[PDB]
Amino acid sequence: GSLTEDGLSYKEKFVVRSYEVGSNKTATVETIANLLQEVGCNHAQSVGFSATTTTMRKLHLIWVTARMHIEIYKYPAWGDVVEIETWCQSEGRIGTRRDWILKDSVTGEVTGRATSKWVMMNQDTRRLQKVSDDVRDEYLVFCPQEPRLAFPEENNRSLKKIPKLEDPAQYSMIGLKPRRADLDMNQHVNNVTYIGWVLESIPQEIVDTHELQVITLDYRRECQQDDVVDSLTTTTSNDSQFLHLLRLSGDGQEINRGTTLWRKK
Amino acid sequence: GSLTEDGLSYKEKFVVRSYEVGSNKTATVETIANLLQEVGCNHAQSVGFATTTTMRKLHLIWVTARMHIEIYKYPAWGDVVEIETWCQSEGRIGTRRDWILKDSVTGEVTGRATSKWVMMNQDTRRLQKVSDDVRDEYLVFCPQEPRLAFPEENNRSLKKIPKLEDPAQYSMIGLKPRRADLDMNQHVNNVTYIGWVLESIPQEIVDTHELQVITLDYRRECQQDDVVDSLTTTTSDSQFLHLLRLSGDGQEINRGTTLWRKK
Ligand SMILES: Cc1cccc(NC(=O)[C@@H]2CCCN2)n1
Ligand SMILES: Cc1cccc(NC(=O)[C@@H]2CCCN2)n1
Repeated sequence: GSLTEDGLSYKEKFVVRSYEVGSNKTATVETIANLLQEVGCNHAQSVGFSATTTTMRKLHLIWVTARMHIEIYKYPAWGDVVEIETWCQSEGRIGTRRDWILKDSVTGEVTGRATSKWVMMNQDTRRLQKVSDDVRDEYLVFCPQEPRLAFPEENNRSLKKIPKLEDPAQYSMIGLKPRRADLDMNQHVNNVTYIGWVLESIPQEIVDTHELQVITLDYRRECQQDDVVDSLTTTTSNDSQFLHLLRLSGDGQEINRGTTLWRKK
Repeated sequence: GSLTEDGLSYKEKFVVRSYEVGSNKTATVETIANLLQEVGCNHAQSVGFATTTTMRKLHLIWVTARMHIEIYKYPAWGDVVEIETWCQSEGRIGTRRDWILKDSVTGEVTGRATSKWVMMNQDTRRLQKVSDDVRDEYLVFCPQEPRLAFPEENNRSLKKIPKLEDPAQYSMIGLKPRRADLDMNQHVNNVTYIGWVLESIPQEIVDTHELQVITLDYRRECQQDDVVDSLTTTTSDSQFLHLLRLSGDGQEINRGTTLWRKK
């Protein structure tokens, strides 16, 4: 792991582990999501962070994921080396954006890519707020000035509006509770757990015969350690499209909504 | 990762990750358990393999019967941990795999583990003893003299574990494995059972104590569509008796003990 020559992006190589792969002997989307999270943490640390700025720590402010979009072309196999390059960019007063590029270390080809939108939030009240000018100047020195997008395209699927799943759902997984392994160092539910929960309502036959190509997730609320979640899915469509919804088992309070795209093996 | 000079043990270094640590910014016991599992896989791959030639022919696999882990120091986020692992034959009973955990900077032993594996027909799940034809093909990869991570006589790794009596002091019910809890063969990962056992331990004990020892006896395998109940009772430092059983019929899948020290 190290910053590039300009110090405006970070790269890191990972060797895929035995417990990180699924039935096809290739990394699961949750292993990929964990690796993107790890390379992002190492980028923040290499440029002197802990990724709250000095003004953010004084004002009790944190960065929270509002959207996560992951597109995979090839899943690295058990024992393969994957190289991930990551960088951040300012999106004015709306918040920050973090992008990733996944490459096979042997061939050098792009085997995946991801984009995420982060919004500023008061750690205590959970009220979102626009990025002030004092905060923007502290993280602009670590971002490229010209726009560098993992999903540049004229009409990329990373900025598409996601509708709300209508009851009844076609498929469902009820009673999902996070355990201690699902909590981070700050005792909050890890963002990768929501991905695993969304995919729990997808039938095992679809998983066994299709590969996950795209996943877009919109985060609306955070799930607590003592909260129970219901995962809901409906087919919207070789390819297979699904609409997803995560809500609290009790009151039905929405925590997440998303879409997945799968292709035939 | 590489075998040692004699080719009778394997070493590998790991840099502790952000998502691998708990609230005290040190690796969880499940991260340690996953790393031991990974170094064991890499040892088997480096010597030409889990199943052997005459084991695939007879549909036979190795299954964990017991896991015993003792931790002195939990590696912190960003630290390098070196793990050395080796196997040994235990006659016709089965195989044993041992591990030594060391801080890569200080060279100090910060943990150690031992596990007992029994032979089983993959299809019928019947145990049966080890034959001499399989013993000879794995003896060339094991030290001949006994090399034990837990040498001391009358140690915590070979102690009989009793069955938890109802009612349990603490409990966590309705535990279901997800796809992330399944390995490449769609079986529940043995590290998930550790996480499930520790779910019935109260959060106050976790927040004020550190896990020093964990011993687990595996009796039955949990299926993907099975639901588990985790039960705990204080037997005492803090000692606990544990039991994992199926939520329905109450069929025992695991039993164990944990030991915790005040921070
Ligand atoms: C965008 C996003 C992601 C995750 C959590 C949240 N928000 C909250 O947890 C609470 C709900 C009321 C407002 N803030 N927002
Ligand atoms: C020692 C051990 C560990 C894990 C599973 C099993 N055995 C079984 O799954 C079943 C139970 C009775 C027939 N074999 N044994």
